[PDB]
Amino acid sequence: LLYAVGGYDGNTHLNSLECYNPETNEWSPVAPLSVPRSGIGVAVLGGLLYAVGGYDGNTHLNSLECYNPETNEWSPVAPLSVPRSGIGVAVLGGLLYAVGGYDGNTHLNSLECYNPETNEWSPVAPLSVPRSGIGVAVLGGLLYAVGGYDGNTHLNSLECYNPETNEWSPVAPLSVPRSGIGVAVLGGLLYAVGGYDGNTHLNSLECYNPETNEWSPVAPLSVPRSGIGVAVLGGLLYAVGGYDGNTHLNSLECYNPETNEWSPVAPLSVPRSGIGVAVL
Repeated sequence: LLYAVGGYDGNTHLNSLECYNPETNEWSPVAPLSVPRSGIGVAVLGGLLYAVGGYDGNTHLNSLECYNPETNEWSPVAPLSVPRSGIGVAVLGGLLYAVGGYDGNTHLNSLECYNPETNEWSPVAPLSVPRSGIGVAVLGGLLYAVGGYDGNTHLNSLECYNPETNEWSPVAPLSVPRSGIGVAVLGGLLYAVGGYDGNTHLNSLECYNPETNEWSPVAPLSVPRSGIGVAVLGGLLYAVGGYDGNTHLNSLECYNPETNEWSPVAPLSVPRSGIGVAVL
C-alpha cells in the first residue's frame, strides 16, 4: 500500500493519512497521527511506518512516531536532536536517516540516524551545505541528498554518503535547482521530481544513472508539483500531491519507465502539499 501522510491542504496542517491499494484502485483513511505534520519525512523500517519531524501549524517538530499496520497502533519514538521540517528521510543498513531540514530558525546541514534496536539517534557526518526542502533516497548502498534550499539559494547540487567510509561526495548536479523535490529510485535510476527552482514550480523531472554518470530528462508531470511526495510501487513511480504554483493538489499520477508515460491515479481525499509518502 501507498501511504500519503500529513501535509497541508491549503488551509490546515494535517494529522490525517490515507493509503492506496493499486489492486482495488481505492484510497482508505488510516488512524491519524498524534500531531499535524507538514514538511514531514516518512519511511518504512522493520515493518513500521515512521513519520518524522515536520511542522504542526505552530511549531517545528523534533518528534516522530511509527505506525504498525498489524496492530493499528501509532507509538512515539525517541525524538530527533533538533526540530526538522522540510526534512528528508531514508533507510540504509537498517538505520533511519533524518537529513537536513529547518529547525525553526536555521536551515540544517546536520543529519542523524536512528537504530530501532537501541531507540537512539546518532549524529552522522554533516552535509556539505545546509539543505531544507531536500529529497533523499538510497541507491547502490549510498544515501543521496538532492537539491533543497541552503538558507539563501535553491540548489541544483547533490551529494552522496557512504556509511562504509563515513564520507559525503559531491555528485553531478541537476539540470535545474529543485527545492521541495521528491526523490525515489526505480530500475537502478535516481529520479528527481518536481520542486521549485527559485522562480518557478516545476513539472519537470530527471533521472540519474550512477553507472554512466548521466542525468536524463524524463517525460514531465501533468502539472507542476512542489512539496511533492514520491514513492515506487508495482514498478511504477507515484507522484503525489504538492503545490502547482497556485493550488494545493489532491491529484497524483504514476509513471511507467517502460512507456515513459504518466497516468492519473485516484485522487487523495484532501489536497496535501508538504506530504510524506511511503509503501508498506
